[PDB]
Amino acid sequence: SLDEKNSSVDLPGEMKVLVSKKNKDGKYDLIATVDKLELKGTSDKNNGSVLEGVKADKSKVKLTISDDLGQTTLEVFKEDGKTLVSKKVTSKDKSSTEEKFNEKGEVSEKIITRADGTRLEYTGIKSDGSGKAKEVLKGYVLEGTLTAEKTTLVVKEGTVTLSKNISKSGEVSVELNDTDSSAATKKTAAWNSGTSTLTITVNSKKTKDLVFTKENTITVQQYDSNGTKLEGSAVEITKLDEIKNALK
Amino acid sequence: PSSLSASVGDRVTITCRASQGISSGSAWYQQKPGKAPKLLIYDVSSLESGVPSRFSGSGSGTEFTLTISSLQPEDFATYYCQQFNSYLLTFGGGTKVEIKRTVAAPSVFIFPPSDEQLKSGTASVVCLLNNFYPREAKVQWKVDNALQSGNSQESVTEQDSKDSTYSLSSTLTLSKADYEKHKVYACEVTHQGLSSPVTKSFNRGEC
Amino acid sequence: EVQLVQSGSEVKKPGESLKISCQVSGYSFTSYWIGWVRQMPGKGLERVGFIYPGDSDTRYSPSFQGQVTISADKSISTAYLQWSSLKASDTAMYYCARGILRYFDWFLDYWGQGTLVTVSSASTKSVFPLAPSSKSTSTAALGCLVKDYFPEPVTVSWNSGALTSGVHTFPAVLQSSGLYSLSSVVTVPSSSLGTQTYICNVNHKPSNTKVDKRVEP
Repeated sequence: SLDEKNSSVDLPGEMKVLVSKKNKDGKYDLIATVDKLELKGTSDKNNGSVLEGVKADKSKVKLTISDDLGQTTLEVFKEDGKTLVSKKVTSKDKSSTEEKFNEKGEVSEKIITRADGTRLEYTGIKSDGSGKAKEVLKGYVLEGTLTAEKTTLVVKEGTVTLSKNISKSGEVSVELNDTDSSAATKKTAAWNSGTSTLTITVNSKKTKDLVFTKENTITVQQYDSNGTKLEGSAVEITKLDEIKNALK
Repeated sequence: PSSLSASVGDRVTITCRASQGISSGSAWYQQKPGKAPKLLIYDVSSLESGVPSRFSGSGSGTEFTLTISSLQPEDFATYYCQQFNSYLLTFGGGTKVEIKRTVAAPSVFIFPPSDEQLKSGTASVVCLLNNFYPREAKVQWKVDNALQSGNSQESVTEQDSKDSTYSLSSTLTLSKADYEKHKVYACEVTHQGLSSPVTKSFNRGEC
Repeated sequence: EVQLVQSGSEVKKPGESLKISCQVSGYSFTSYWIGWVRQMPGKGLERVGFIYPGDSDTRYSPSFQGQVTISADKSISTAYLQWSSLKASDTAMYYCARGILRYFDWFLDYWGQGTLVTVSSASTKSVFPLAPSSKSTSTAALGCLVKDYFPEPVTVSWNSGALTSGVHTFPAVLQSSGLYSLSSVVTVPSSSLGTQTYICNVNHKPSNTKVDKRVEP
């Protein structure tokens, strides 16, 4: 217990740093506890805005708090304090990217947790930027693989291949391919870059319309019996089978 | 690159602006003349071990900042900035910090080509600007009638460790033939420490 | 204490193949990365390539892939940078350093002292110390014009290391002939002339040619 009167701002990550209310040399000193560990440090500020530590594994810990209290950057290092093992960057809005590292410092794993709670798990990340990917959603899981170019998550029902492609940077594009030649059931879609909507057109009749929200969900507002107007209203998809039925 | 004029005790903050900014962090180095660069800052606040506390590094996004609380003499070097952007590769172009002193004037001296060298068909006229400040100084060459542009070659000393002066050496060269069809070789210097352009001249063959 | 000791300076001609070493000591040669940096004269730094000795994982800067070759040797803790056929543009100082791999690039923890690499079709040549000489009215200045030599290193003194104050041995310059030219000057009081002999002591090791020239008015 450093102090209880001259001290405890409990944010942005699930952590509380104890700013002082000066130290021996003009810099407010601040302390935080992270998983049974005491991280001590100093700062020219008096609002929480770096912390060192040493694990019983001889390792090194360096928690960083931004100068506006909007991020934590909890870094765990090897015994030299330069080669890192695990760097988790949590943000204020509960969005975070956690990473693990190999002996040569390359990224082994990477888990991007969005604000809305949806995850994006990367495993077996090769030295080239590739590996096995998966996306944990609200009510279902998507699966795919990774190349450094794009993150590719694919859903197939029979001949149809629904590919959801993610830019390196966050942008989302969707593709659809069908191997049927029957123009009576050749499921063909046309992406919309603006409204972020995929629009199936089966047998020259638009049969449904699939939006991808900025909140990472999938909607279904089917068209009329002639493919001329939207009938009913959009329903959020909660199970994966309901997506295969969208291609069915 | 760029240069900077500061005295001891001053506070300096070097800014490092990225073109296309996704950086994840930055690093800084210090290179003195003829020496291996030294790691000051990594992971924008480091410090590297063995660096005085007067060195601090911060920044965010595309813009990174190195700061020295108060300059010391040993802190006078070139400073580079390394961003971890996908962009590559060379470095920040570099920023050199020079010592600020009272404006001194160049003592100017002109040397005619030696007779021995004239045997060898090469005539090398040397003009000298000695122990001045600041480094900015333009040396114009005047062969008796005309002003010359593309035959000079300048070369400057490093900032003198004692008196923070500079010294330049303009070296007009031409062939013995071209040399022996003109009489007057003059060297006009302009510099802030001079109230008017100093010219030193000589005539071909008047000892 | 960690030390990175590179091989000596090298002078080569367009076409020749070159190897450069870097012997690390003071840490586990395999547990980290080793790399090279190109600093062309009076310019900034250039990441060229890095390897990981634990599995000999080599990665090259795109400006070099196909042009240069990096290797290492665990048994001696040495790293290597080599060319198949040197070009004139390769003339630079090359540093060897320890990288730490921040997602795309390495920041460089420890550095070696070398290594100077001159590359020219020029042939080893001798200095020509000629004499720029006094005088004028009056505080005087004289020097030596060390011209048309090769390669870069020359050592210039005044009066066998006695005369030091007011000496300015300028940086070399590369002439269009491919030969380095240089001038060393010294300031002296005008009243000391004739009563004090002044000589410059030149030394050009790549030809072992010593030239002591006396400069007089």
